[PDB]
Amino acid sequence: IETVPVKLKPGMDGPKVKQWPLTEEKIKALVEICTEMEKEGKISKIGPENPYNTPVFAIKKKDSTKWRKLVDFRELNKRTQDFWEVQLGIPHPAGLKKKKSVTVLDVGDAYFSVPLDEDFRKYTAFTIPSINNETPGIRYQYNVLPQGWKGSPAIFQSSMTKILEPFKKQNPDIVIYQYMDDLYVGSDLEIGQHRTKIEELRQHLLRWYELHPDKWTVQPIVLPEKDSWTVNDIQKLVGKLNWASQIYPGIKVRQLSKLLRGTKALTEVIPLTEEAELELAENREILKEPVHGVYYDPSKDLIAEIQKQGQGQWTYQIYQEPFKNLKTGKYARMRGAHTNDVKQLTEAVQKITTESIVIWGKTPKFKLPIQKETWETWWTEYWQATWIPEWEFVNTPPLVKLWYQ
Amino acid sequence: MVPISPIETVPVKLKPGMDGPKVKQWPLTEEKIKALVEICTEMEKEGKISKIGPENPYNTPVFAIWRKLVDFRELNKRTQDFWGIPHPAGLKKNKSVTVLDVGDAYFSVPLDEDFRKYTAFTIPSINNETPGIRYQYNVLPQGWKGSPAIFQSSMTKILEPFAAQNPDIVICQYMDDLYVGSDLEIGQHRTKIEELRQHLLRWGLTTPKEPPFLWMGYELHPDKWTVQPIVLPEKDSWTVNDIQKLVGKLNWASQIYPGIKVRQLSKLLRGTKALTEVIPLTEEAELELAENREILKEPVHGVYYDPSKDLIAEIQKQGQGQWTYQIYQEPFKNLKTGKYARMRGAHTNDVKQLTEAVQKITTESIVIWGKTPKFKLPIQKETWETWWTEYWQATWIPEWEFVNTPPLVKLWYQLEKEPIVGAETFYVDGAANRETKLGKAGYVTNKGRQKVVPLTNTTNQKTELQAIYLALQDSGLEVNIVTDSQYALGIIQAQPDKSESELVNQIIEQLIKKEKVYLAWVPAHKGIGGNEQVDKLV
Ligand SMILES: N#C/C=C/c1cc(Cl)cc(Oc2ccc(Cl)cc2OCCn2ccc(=O)[nH]c2=O)c1
Repeated sequence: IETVPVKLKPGMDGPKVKQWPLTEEKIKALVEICTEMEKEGKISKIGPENPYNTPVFAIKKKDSTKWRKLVDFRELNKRTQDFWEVQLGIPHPAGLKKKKSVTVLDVGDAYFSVPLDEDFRKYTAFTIPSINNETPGIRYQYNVLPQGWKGSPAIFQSSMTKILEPFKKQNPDIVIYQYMDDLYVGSDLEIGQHRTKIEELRQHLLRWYELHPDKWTVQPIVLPEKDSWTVNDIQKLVGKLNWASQIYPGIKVRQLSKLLRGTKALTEVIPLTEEAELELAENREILKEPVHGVYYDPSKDLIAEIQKQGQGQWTYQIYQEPFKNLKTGKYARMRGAHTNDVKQLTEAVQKITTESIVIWGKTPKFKLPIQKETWETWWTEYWQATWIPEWEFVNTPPLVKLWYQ
Repeated sequence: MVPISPIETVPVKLKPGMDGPKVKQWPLTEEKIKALVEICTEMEKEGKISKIGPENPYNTPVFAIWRKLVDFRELNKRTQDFWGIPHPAGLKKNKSVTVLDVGDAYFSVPLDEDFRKYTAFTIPSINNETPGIRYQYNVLPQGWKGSPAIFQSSMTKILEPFAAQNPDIVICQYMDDLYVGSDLEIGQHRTKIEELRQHLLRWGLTTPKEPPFLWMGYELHPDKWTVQPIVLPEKDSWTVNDIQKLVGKLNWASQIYPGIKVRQLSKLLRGTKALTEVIPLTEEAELELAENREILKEPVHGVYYDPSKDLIAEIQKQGQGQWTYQIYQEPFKNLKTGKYARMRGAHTNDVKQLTEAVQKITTESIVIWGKTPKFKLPIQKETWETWWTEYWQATWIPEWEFVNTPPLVKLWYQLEKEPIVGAETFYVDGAANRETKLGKAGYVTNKGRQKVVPLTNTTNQKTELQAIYLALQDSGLEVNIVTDSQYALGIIQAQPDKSESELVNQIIEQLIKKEKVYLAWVPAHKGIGGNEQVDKLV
């Protein structure tokens, strides 16, 4: 009910970021939405005296045909002063990833009940573009806490604590976490009882997505088991083991390479010796152990790499320093994406980001196997999430693709 | 006197830590001074400016060209920061279109009263025997940093209610002008234009061109649009500036005119920082510019946009990294046209370029028409299928169909996913000495076939490529090749159909002639038999 003063970093000016072109339907959607928000005092029109701008577009969430307004706050978020409160950086609920099940909710509606600091408002300015530059764009600024801003959950945090206070004391089996406009709820319960408890919590919030963290793991490196090996099979094996030797200490390929001696046809069957079998065995044993000295550093950045395996299959690795993997995984998910690579990639990026939010409490920086222009053209069409991560583009094909397959 | 509606000023500040500009006044001739005195007199009479005293330390220099000229550049530097032309092909066909240019645009809009003191200027007295006459602006100065933004914001503010009340008409605004249009009867249309002029007059904005309109390099006609005639400068000595100008004009003409090629002339401008130099031209460039003058012979027009019809885009491969496109809702009548040039790169293929062109056209179309056009592309459905399914990067094209207009984009070769049975297996290698630049490249096979070729003026990468190439030359229609080179494999896994390197192009030519090629990689120096670094190490 009273605005908490918000400032910027020491010497960072507010965001000026070009608005990208929007399709006619998204423009209309934003017009209707922003008109309704203008009536409700959530946003207000501004004049040329405001130089700052932040991009804006429109999305559609799951099971809903209603347009949602998405603002890209990345620039503002990084330029926004690092937010520390009386919470003092509340420690990430490391039990959240250990939970049987986790449900994600959209609490953004609440953020619009809290007024925004008057001096900071000028930094939230955005532009609704017009087709073919026929009329000047409609510019607004936020009078309240905008969704997508990192300052909004930080500010509303105390209120959120006071609201969730009764529910937390009632059942101390439940882990509650908050990231941006999304609220995560962990439980050990059963899906039906879980959903009834979710309805209970929702109507509990009214008076004021289903995930399974336990069903993931950290993927081991596997080697083939064959009765007969060809020259090609062994060559690939040696390649993969040599690659894995950057990961694990004691991998040794010499007795396997010893089989490849002489110049032979690729399809010729080569019987394994005793030394070679022993070596492959010791290598398997080595690969079964975890990776030596792998730690998470909250100060550093999370890096996510993604490879396209084809046929809807995608692989990914989340790491901080090279060849030390904090998490690795595979995404086969098929919903309506079968004919579109970019949609698949977008959904994959969303899922990986969500996993990362659950585990480390922060989004990683993606490296995408896609040209910049393709991604930048098509990604907003498939994006269902309130947040956005950082990303970059790898234009050189990785040799290591199959070794994760 | 009917009360005029007040125009609310826009609050304006300087940059933080900066103060207002202070600049000494330039000495002027007596005639200039008299002219300035007269002009400023009538301006003060009109209320546009006000006389001030010694209490204002700030001074902005002034000249007389009559017409008063105030130079705000310093004030512009110390003034704060303030917040793409419409394309004719995006305009919708209208039975009536009226143009209104508001006169005294900036002087009809008041200036923030606190900022006025910074606009202060001084007229020098005759023979410098008297204190100069002091003045300040009460309205938006001409040449001030914040004038256009404030003006257009005020204009939009004023225009809002009239537009909401008149859905049957559409009002576009560019800078100082309003372009109104409607499908109504000419009488009703002109009447509503009168009403609009009255509404603008209510706020104290004075308003008065008939087709064809000459606007921003274009020509607008009721049923059609084109570009103002393009003049290509003719001189025996072509300089860098002349090539920049020519490239600009040709790029400008390429929107309406199909088939414009800027590649040679733009290629001539690489790494040139200079103005006057005489640069020759290849026969390619000359024939290109001659063909450009050939395309510019009989002028062509674009049409306007009809929302009820599908938007179609068609692409042709022009050769040498060049692509051209047309956008139309109907056969033989183009909304507009254009071109795309491939990005700077070492290697490339047709499919990637086609994709990039599609993205470009998509973005442009979203800008102009607010939608994605349906594509007609010179590529088979099966080709695109194979390409995107087997490509390591994610890739997508929006809704499209195959049109057969050669040259067709195709996949020139495909590597096998598995080793070939019965095919000879070539283990290849190459190596070079860093200092002497001496190297060797060759292969050994399973059938006993071997080769080692010595090479001068080379490197490791080139000897590896050369090794692979040797394997391709000496082998049958089906072949297995084993390399330790991550560089070569990295090049081939990108699937170029063309390269800057001649060696890579030779390799490509070899791959094209092959029925089946399987390329396999192994780590170097791992003691993998058949892989010989020792033949090339000598
Ligand atoms: N100078 C200048 C004007 C420049 C100018 C600039 C722009 Cl952005 C638009 C414009 O005219 C139009 C204004 C408003 C509408 Cl709804 C359509 C228009 O169609 C344009 C197509 N058209 C053009 C002329 C004509 O007679 N009939 C017609 O339908 C004029």
